Amino acid sequence: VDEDAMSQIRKGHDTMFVVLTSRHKNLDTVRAVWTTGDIKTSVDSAVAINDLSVVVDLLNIVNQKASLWALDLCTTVLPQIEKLLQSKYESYVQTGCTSLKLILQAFLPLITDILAAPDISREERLHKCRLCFKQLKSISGLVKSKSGLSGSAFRELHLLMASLD
Amino acid sequence: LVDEDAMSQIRKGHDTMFVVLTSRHKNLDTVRAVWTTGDIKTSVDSAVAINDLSVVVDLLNIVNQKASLWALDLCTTVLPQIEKLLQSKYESYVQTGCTSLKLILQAFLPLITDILAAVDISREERLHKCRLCFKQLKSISGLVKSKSGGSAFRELHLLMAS
Amino acid sequence: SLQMIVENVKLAREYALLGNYDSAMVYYQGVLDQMNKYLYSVKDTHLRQKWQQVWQEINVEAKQVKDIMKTLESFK
Amino acid sequence: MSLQMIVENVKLAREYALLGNYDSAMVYYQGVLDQMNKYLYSVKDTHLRQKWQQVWQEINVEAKQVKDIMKTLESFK
Repeated sequence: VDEDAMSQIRKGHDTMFVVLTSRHKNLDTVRAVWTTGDIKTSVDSAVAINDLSVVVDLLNIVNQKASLWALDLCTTVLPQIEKLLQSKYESYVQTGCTSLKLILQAFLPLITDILAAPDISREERLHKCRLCFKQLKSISGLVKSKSGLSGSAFRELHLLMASLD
Repeated sequence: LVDEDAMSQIRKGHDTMFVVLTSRHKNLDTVRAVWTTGDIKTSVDSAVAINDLSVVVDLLNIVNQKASLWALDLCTTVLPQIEKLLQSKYESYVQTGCTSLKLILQAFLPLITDILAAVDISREERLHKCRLCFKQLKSISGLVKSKSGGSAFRELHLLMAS
Repeated sequence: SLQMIVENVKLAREYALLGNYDSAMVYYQGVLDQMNKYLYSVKDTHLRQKWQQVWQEINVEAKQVKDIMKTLESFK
Repeated sequence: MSLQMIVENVKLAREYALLGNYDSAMVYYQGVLDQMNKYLYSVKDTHLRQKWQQVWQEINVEAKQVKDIMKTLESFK
């Protein structure tokens, strides 16, 4: 019947309005901090809002974008590291080694999972993942050749890159 | 070694130092301006576009020194929320917490472990947040082990064996 | 079916409450169309008027979800 | 106070600065500026002293640029 159907639908309207308005307002507070660029205080403001539904919305965005962020960073930074590893200045090589270690520790697990999986966003990740793996394989040969020096940092890097030979 | 020779040897290199440090400072300030606007992406592209390896070195030296501390600060802020999500009565909340926990374990746990190894006002602070992070992870660990009795928690359990 | 309009309203709201905005928008657009086809199926003019404000209230909820999605798209 | 040691410490300060090791560069820059100033008042000749003062000033300029670079880098924190 109409009376029961409409009464049931309108029953929940006011609550939906309040929840969605308040959630929208809270997300806008976080978005404003985000556009300024401060990752720290934008996470802090989401926590400070003390609304679990806002945290869920933001972590859902992070979860879908984090691997693409890491891949984009890697594909820009790896050519610079390769230059540093080829430098005649010891400290440049050391800087490149430290940055490479951090990339391997933090991002190589994500790269492995992407290449080991069954729309446009997945295709974009897989495309950048393949380039990133190409860059690492190139750097891998450089690392293995310089692990013969004695020189120890390249042996640790060789160990972190074992899954590429 | 006489005064005139000493002064000549020292002054020979002054103009070169002035110019190199001027150009490097100008280039670093170019990158800093893009960074302070908040765009991390176009700031990395700025350093590359300058095409000056010494500017890259200075920037990577800062990143290399801060990246693990950045992950640590993020983890100690996010993990309490993740623990709440894993305890939620909503299936989708749990899945969100599981997905974010996996990424944290994959990407940041290796960095955080290394902080505990290897004068410094910060060192007292670093160890405190490290212990807080491991307390948070240990609490989540027991929850993950209990709820693995479901497939997402078995994947998480292996990642938390340490 | 009236039971389908009530049910699909319930689903859209549940998805929206849970932050599944993509699925919420599919059902909100579903109910708004389904409610309009039943609206003009109503022979009574007064009953038609009362359904129109239900459509309007549901339409308001759908616009807020879009606004939330638009805010979220800024983080990209 | 060895002049060849002052030359060497200037060389070390510049090398560290060229390589982006600014902490170590500042140690040697402050070292040379003090060592050169301590030798500066050891010079009794007026003409020889003024020329050392302009050497000290040039090193002081380089030390100020390193400081400025470090301050710029500290903004990224």
